[PDB]
Amino acid sequence: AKLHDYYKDEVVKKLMTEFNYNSVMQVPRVEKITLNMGVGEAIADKKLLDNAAADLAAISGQKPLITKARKSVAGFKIRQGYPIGCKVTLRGERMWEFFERLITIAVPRIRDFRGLSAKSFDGRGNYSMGVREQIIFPEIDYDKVDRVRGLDITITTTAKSDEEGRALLAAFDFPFR
Amino acid sequence: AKRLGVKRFGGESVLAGSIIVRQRGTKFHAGANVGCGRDHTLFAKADGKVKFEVKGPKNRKFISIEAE
Amino acid sequence: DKKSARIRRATRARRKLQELGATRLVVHRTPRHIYAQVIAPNGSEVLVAASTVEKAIAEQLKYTGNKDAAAAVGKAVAERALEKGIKDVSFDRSGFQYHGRVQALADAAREAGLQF
RNA sequence: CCCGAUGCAAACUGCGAAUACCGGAGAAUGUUAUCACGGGAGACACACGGCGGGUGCUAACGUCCGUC
RNA sequence: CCUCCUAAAGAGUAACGGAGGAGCACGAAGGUUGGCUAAUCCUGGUCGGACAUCAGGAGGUUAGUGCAAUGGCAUAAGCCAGCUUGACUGCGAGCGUGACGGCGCGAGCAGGUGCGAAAGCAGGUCAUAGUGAUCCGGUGGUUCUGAAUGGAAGGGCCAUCGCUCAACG
RNA sequence: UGCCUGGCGGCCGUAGCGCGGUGGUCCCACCUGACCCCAUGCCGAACUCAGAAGUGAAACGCCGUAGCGCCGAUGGUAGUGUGGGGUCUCCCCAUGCGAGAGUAGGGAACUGCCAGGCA
Repeated sequence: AKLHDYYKDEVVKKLMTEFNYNSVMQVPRVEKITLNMGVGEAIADKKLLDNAAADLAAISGQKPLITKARKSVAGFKIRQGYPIGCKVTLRGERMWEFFERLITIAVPRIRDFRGLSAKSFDGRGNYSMGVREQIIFPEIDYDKVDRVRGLDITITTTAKSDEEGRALLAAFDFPFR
Repeated sequence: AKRLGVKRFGGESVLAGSIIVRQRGTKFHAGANVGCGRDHTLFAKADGKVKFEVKGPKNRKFISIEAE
Repeated sequence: DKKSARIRRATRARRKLQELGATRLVVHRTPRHIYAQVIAPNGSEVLVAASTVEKAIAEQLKYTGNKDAAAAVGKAVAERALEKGIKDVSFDRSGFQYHGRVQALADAAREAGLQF
């Protein structure tokens, strides 16, 4: 509970004062983070997919899980059941550690960082975005870079609507839009 | 030609191990003392009186043989 | 949904064993308590049951549902069935896993005089 | 590409019987008119008309199906 | 040979009709036990233009179910996984099909097995086409028999193989 | 015997969709931790283990709401068996059976056993 206890101590009180809920846990809470990767150009060979899987495993505390293509299409030249990428689901302490380390250091160290797109929601109160050039994280050593790729981080929130999602995002001070 | 359809109906006496209905699909399901072959040909596992019922949330049709 | 998933998983085995038209034993696992029941082939009557909800079993149990409570429920249901004479009813694990306390209660019932 | 309305489909039916088939009970009548076996047969190019149809150019006094 | 209508609500039912599909294949694509459930649309984003993975919602089987098609599949008959080969041996009441040989289903019995804690299931494939009666030939086993006797040849029985006879009871 | 909550069945949309109110007495649910029973084709996602720390937020329970789904008479209509007729390509007459759709009406279901709290 590196940040769970601190989160409950700090964010809950401010949000309750903001909304004045009748229950302590009515505040939206983070459940998990989906760490997908939309390379879209791993069809050439499996070496790139293996490298991306290794990078994701190094980033997190657990091995990633590969996923297959939902459908086969001709425009994109995709067969059925073709593995195109891998994802990671974090629940417990690893997710808290990942969130704290990305918010603390990762967010400021972005070139031309115009800020997170508030309107870029899922339409119900959850946020999902891809910060490209994942080299920002120190875990990805500069000497150990093969090709430029992008991340797909989705925050799972219990927000009833978009307003609660905005409130939860601002609870982390929302550096700027 | 292939003989399909129903050959035993409600209230019709049937002996043990007698075909009740043939069907390419499964328009009926075994009820009580009713079997089901590989070809979905319903048959009775014991002597009795045939009967058709409508049951299930989806309004399915079942064939059941009441014991004599 | 969780409840929908559990009931849809259980109903398959329920109907499969009901096809024989024989007595069944159904045990429901709850984080607090444990429920047990024996159902006749008719399916609209109860013959024997015992759960931790009643105070008659919680005297020796610190918690409502646990290993000790599961064992006590097993003993209670076995004794009640034997005195009533269910005569080797079938067992259904409420479409749940026979991997937790379900195994413990099943073993307790078996050693208590259940032939299922 | 899709949606609302508007008509049809023998190879569509979220609905759907009169009629014909089978199963059970029943008063009445029918030279058992019902069924099994055995001996002995004839025929094995049918026509016309009604009914619901396919084909046919819904032209046919054309042709082909099942019932009478 | 098979799928819907024609074919007129039992079944069957003509025509040089409308549409056609097949001679396959699997030692897993089967059985067991466990877990799961989709086509499609919108919103956001690195290549993304209207259609790559992902997050959410709507949707609730309109996909998938190997075949061209029909009827079914949510308890899924579909998907993933632990084991295995019950695709075993001798049988099998009774039922349906037809003019007929014959063909299909088939509860249940005895022996031994696989799965599942057990209850229980397993005698091939979601069902409906994948076939070739007929004699002849290659191989191995079987004293069953052997034209007076001991043997041999020959005959008999068991298991496999040679097929657009596409014209294929 | 009266109210509330749970399991087991019938009924299979008169049981459904949506809206409002409402629930922590018991019970139920969310949930902390999981190094231990146990598991992730990664993830305590699901199963399982130790609880009332906190809550009824969410699911679900109950009442109302007929906006929305359904059935549904009565009558009429088309259709059809039987016998006849016409102007026989089609229709009518006497008689029997009688559609679909839609109208009135309904309901926010009902029902049997036990258990825990409230009485």
